Amino acid sequence: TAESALFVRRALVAFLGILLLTGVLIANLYNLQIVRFTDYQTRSNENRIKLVPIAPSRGIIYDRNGIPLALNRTIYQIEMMPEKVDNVQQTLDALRSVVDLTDDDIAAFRKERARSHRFTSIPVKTNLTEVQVARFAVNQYRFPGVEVKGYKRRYYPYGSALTHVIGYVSKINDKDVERLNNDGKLANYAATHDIGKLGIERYYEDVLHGQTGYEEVEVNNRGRVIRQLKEVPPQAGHDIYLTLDLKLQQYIETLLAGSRAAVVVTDPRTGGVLALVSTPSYDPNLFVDGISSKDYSALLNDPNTPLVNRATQGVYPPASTVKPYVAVSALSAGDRLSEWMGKFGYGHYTGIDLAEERSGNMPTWTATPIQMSKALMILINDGIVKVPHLLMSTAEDGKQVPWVQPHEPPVGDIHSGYWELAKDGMYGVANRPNGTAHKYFASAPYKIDHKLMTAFAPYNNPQVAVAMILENGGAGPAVGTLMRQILDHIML
Amino acid sequence: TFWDKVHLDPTMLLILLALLVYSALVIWSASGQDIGMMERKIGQIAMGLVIMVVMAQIPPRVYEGWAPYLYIICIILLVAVDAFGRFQPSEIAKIAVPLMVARFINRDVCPPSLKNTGIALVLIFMPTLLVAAQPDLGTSILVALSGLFVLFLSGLSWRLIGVAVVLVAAFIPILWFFLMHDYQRQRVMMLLDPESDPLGAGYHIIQSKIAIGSGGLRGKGWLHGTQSQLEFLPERHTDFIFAVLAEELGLVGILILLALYILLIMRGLWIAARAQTTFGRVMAGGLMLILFVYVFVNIGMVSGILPVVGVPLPLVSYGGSALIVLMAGFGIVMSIHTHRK
Repeated sequence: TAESALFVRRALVAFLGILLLTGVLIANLYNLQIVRFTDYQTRSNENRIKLVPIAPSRGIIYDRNGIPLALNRTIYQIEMMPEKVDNVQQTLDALRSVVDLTDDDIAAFRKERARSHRFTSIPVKTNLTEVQVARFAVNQYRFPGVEVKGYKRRYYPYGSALTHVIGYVSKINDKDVERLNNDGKLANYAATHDIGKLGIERYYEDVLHGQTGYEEVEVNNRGRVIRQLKEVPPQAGHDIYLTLDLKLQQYIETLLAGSRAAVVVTDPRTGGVLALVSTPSYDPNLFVDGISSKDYSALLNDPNTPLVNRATQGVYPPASTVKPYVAVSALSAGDRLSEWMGKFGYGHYTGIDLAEERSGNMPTWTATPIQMSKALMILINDGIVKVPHLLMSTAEDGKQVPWVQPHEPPVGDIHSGYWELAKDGMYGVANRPNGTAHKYFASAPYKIDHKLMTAFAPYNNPQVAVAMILENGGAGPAVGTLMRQILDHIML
Repeated sequence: TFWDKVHLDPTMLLILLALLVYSALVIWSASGQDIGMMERKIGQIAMGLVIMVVMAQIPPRVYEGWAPYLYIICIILLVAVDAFGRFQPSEIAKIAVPLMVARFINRDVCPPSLKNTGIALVLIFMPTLLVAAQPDLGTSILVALSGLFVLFLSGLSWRLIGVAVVLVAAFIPILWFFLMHDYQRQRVMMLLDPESDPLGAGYHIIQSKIAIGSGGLRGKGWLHGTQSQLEFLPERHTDFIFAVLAEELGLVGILILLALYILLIMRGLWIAARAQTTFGRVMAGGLMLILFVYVFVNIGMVSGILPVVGVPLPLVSYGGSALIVLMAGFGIVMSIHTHRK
């Protein structure tokens, strides 16, 4: 009948279609495994061709002057394959006898023996010394599957100097793994083991990390790259140039010492943050090189709370620091003040280059130091808004591009004398006997319980604006003198 | 006249037995010589044979009569599973929607009526595709294509097919220009390009490509015995069982497997073209074409061309549901072939 012929024709068409698809598949396979025959090129079966990820050279964070701030050195580790070891206990004892491996290291290895997904690498020792590396190298052949390897772990030469600002990179745990899975970022993060948990390492984590490389390397025994065939170069993280003056950072920290506190110096003209300071600033290298549970717990319960970056997490009442802005609002309007402050930046994220920033509360009062920095910046600029950015530039084709400020509705009208009124009031407070801060800046050749204070030295065309907090009063002299020599050092 | 008395097709049964034996050997290779997994796979094969034989007995007229009820219960339970946030019933969907579609076609004029019948069939389709795509997209494509083949074989007008093709090919560039917003288009490229973005979704596909390249030559590569390197890609026994097959059998193993799969398809279509009632004429065609969709989708997966999708290789893998549903389809086909008048 008609239906029989119609079905026969339609089935023949479908059969031809599936034959063409089969031809496509067979052509794929012929190209993939016949023409591309060198995909094995493996003379000895024991060799593998594992697709080794290539961690990219993480961007070195510089500062305004240009000197490096956080570096990347080669730290050596003891590595082995659990599934290619003749006897775990004998090998562990041999390690104890050649590199003075401690029983705590054995316990950590066993914890990770199960924690770390099977069929992969497992570390045992950290911060391996050069002598230990030499001993292992000279007696390497006497171990089943143990190999030493150097992995670039972020080094902070100035250490406790910039730890909250620059940040620290710590091990990727299951929570970070699933977080990146949510964003489909495991591809770019397979190689790296340490990933930023705070500081610039986090906010510019993607900027400072970049695309991670990969390679199809035919590794023989001991996991040695010997027949590298395909490898996409790793996009080295762009070397962010912070708006930082490391010398000023060191000076502020040295004059701070025990006094717990935070200092957010800035430059209204360009919008940068000259110096971001937090007192405790736990050593960052501890987190990079396998921080143990004991030390991390000690830090967590430490009364000084080193883990808190007082520049952003520190949400403290500005107290008298808000007087210029309330004055400006009043002059611009003959709870509207809440709306005006929200426009200034209080009660909202400031756009600072720190993802770990607490917005704070705007009663309808706790504002972070960077929030006061932004408010002062707007005050200097006569209402023009500039984000308190820390990224002065980055690496591009030209290797340097200035950070472009995102224009947003400036508060009020620029051509109004109200802003100058607030500036003059602050200048008089800082340079008149009736003012409280006069004693701290009387001798300046150029015009200029928590204890906070913010000011800008060069009244005529200011080039540096500061806002800082002295937590619980610190331990040194009054904050005024501190800012006095800070300003003195800023431009001599 | 014994096989017809039992209501089984000798040729399909023989080819399927050969393919099942080959699958058993491949799983032995891919199971790490695991005795328990091999025992479970043999049990699954036996259950599949039993269900195939049982389904080959009930007459096709009963299939036509009960297709509305089977389809209704399948839709109800798909609505249930999509609700509540048991066993993934997509197999029931991809064995049922072709039945309902073939019945509806059989109850109409010889070729389907343009936008009078084809619209009704597509409307039957859409609830099934929506329910089977809401949790995951993989099985949804199979559920659609399975019965889209039935519609295509029923005589769906070439005018409608061409109009739809032209409209989609004109809408794609519009999607490629107006709806090319950066991250949507980037995600589309990522999904379309599996081998791209290594170390992530493409990590296992690239490992599979390295596996197939290694010992994949026409020289058979290293043969059987797990004399291979295939634990780099996990689940080597369920989805990338084709990767294991390639790396442990060369190109010849792949060619033999594909030859068996195409032989099964040809026999199924050959006995479908002989079916008397149009319902059985188109049901068998739909079943065979969806089987080939399985084969092609999985082999493209492993060879690294199609996007990421969870379509297990037909009846060569670890897993009962896919095996039993394919076996049930083959049983339906043999019943159609043998019951005849």
